[PDB]
Amino acid sequence: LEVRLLEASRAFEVSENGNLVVSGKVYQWDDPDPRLFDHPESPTPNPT
Amino acid sequence: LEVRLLEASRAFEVSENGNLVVSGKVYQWDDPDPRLFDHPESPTPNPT
Repeated sequence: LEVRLLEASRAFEVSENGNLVVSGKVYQWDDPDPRLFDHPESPTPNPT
Repeated sequence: LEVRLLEASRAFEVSENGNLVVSGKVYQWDDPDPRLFDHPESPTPNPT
């Protein structure tokens, strides 16, 4: 698998024998926020 | 200027000092058709 990065466009492609496999945008998280990983309250109480 | 190609996605990218300037798609024209260059029906048939 060969992966090419386009830094300016924040784009990547994963190719296997010159055929597209994955595509998207990958970039660094400048300011991580721990609050993002707080568990959302479940819609079902499930008390029992 | 830096030109990067993504053959699988047929996408190119031009950048200057890391700032994207041009983006788009490019690929070899497999079967050119000379009909594509016949001059189109003129908007004004008889300018006279």
